[PDB]
Amino acid sequence: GTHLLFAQTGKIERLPLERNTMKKTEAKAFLHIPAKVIIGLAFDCVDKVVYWTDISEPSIGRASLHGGEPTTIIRQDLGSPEGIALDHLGRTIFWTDSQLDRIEVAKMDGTQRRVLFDTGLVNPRGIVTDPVRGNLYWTDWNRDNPKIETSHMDGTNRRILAQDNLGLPNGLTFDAFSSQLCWVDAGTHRAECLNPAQPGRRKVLEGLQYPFAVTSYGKNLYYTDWKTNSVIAMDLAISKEMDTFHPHKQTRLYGITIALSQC
Amino acid sequence: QPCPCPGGSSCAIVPKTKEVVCTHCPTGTAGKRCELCDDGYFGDPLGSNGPVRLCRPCQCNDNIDPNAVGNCNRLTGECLKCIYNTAGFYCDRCKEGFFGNPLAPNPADKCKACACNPYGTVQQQSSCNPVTGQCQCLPHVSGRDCGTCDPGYYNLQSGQGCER
Repeated sequence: GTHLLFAQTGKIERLPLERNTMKKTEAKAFLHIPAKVIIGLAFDCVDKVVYWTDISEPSIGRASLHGGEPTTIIRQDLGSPEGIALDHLGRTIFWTDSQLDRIEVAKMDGTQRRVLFDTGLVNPRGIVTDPVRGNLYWTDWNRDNPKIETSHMDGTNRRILAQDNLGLPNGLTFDAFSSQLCWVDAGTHRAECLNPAQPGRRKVLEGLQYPFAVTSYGKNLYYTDWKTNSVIAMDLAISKEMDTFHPHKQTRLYGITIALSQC
Repeated sequence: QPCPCPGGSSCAIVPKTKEVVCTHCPTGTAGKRCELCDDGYFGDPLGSNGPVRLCRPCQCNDNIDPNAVGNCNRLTGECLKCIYNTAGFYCDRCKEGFFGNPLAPNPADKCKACACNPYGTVQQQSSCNPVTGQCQCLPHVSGRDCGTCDPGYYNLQSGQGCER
């Protein structure tokens, strides 16, 4: 019922997740978009729709998980969209743009754009939502001042969550049950989790080669790695490497998201 | 008849949609038939619109960030995200309003802001000498940024050069 989805140049890959396990042999292409370099990925649990960002055109698009023909929703006034998150309740999308230096929000169909933030952003990339509690989280891999930030989804209460001991925070993910925000850092070579309520205490998993994006499914983390060219599954608590998937076509892996069977 | 793919790779062809997919692709290439270059590379591996040009990493004089994506145009090789305030097709020049040697080894002494003083600089120009960084100073004004009056001269804020 639940699937893993990841990006590569010219395509979006798909593979089943049966009880915290990747069905590697069942990995098949979800969609082929030959001219594009898909970077960010997100999934709308109510309509079962996959969203993505393309730095080639550039553009932001979407397609139903079941069959669906790919459709572009935004093309104009776009720089380098590299992360996209959704509000499945309010029916809106959020994204990072590391060229125009901003975070925008818009309707599912791409209309009624609004620049949520556009100052203090140099290299925003990872971005996630927690629609039920109304919170937005993102990473900015700013070489000089990397940071993990949070704000209300409405645009108020912006603040820095983590600033120290960060190198290249490329992606982050939020798990509603454990109230845990985790990110993968290609500079400090690790994955760190924290409770936004008690930001000071960080759980850390070491040994990550070159993480780009990450998503979560319960106690497990799934990240894409540029060094190993694989999707790596890691368990938070035991801090062990559960499994790895090397797609046959060893090209650069990008965004990653989980297609849930229900919200 | 044989798979239209490089390096003895196996392939899959769906006759209904007629699309053929190579299982593997050589390093730096991407796409169903390895017909294009992966992000971070540029070229024309199969000569789809010009002579064959094997995919090779972006050539930007080390003035691009390895952690960035879309660093160069995948067909022409044009550098798109030059850092250290550099610019140009190969990140071989400084952006407008900056000076220095973009090809310098140390990023610190590459392209720095001219930071010309608006009172002591001719016509309030923001550009400066490409090597020395010297802004075009008004009469009796000295200093790289034109922010200091020559000894024996005063009132830089006159906007006409220091006077006495």
